Amino acid sequence: IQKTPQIQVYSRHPPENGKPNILNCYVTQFHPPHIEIQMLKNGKKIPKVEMSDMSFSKDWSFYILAHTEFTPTETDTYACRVKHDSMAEPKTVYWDRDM
Amino acid sequence: GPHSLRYFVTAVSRPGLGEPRYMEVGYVDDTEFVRFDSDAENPRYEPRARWMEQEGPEYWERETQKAKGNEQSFRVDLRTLLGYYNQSKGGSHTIQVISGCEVGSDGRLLRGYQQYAYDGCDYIALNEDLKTWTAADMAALITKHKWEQAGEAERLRAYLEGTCVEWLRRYLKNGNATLLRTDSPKAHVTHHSRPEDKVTLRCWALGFYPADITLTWQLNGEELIQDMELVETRPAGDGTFQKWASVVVPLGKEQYYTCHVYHQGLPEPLTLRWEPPP
Amino acid sequence: FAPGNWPAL
Repeated sequence: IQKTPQIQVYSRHPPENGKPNILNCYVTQFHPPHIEIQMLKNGKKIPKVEMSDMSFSKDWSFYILAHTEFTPTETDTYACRVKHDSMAEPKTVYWDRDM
Repeated sequence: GPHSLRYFVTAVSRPGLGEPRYMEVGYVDDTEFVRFDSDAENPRYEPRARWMEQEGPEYWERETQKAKGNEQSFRVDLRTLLGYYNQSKGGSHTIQVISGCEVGSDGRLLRGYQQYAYDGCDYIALNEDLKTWTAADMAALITKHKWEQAGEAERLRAYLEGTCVEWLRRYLKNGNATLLRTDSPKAHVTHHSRPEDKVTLRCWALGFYPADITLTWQLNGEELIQDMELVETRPAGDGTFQKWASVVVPLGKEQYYTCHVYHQGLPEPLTLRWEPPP
Repeated sequence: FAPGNWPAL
């Protein structure tokens, strides 16, 4: 009995073009714990991506924080792809700077 | 109160990769204060809060050697459950356990508990009496029969009532100022229009700790839980958390709606409304 | 003080 990952893509500080910032990918509500989290930029994969220690909550499901430093602009599109056995194909969530 | 000392244990079999991975993670009032991970360069118990650096070397050695012994036990338990479910050795499986105790402001034991789960499903759990168990399926009835005739619940009762409480009591004193912890949220309301007769009002709460928080939108008194939309509380990545709730409202009726932020660190709940510069 | 001597399933 597996569980599909809930994903939130968002920045640490209020976004502002041409100013350095951290981009988060908070993945939760997933089981089994094995998972791949890729962060994207205009399609291309971001090479330098940190990962928090994995934990699990009182409903047994796991959660983890992935993040990478980035400088937002007018026209750059950032996203976060996630592979998991619960899903038939990967799940790409795109960054909305108002969410 | 209520204060808690919980230990979260994970054991995952990894056929065709290596040995099973093992993690223990201790929490004090839902705050990670210790951690052990077998996939580290040199597996040992390490502090996850700076108030734990008080404890001496004998503590760390004792907890470290204990974790390695626990790893081997869960290594055997993984192979035992394969037998109970008649499962293949070449498939990955996950055993999880939460085991802890809770105390009130007085220090008395409110609830002691320990519960297991296999592949994300409840397996067996110790009842609130701390005497009998509750098996989740036919496999767990085998374990239920063992521990009852073994009298294992009684040995757990000693740990949960005595040891767990006494140590929890100790940690709270060592990290009293750190666990007193409160950052008030910085809150605001953004306006997100659209080529349409409606607009989206979004209420934010940033830079707050602990993660416990409640955001609500109200229309002239009543709370709009059904038509509201909100995200689960999320880490900013610097010790604080974020959250937002939103509502879609008619164009030109933004001042009719009111956002409310409820949080420990606040003297009183914040009351927010859409305001332009303009 | 984590639990030691975990009982076998």
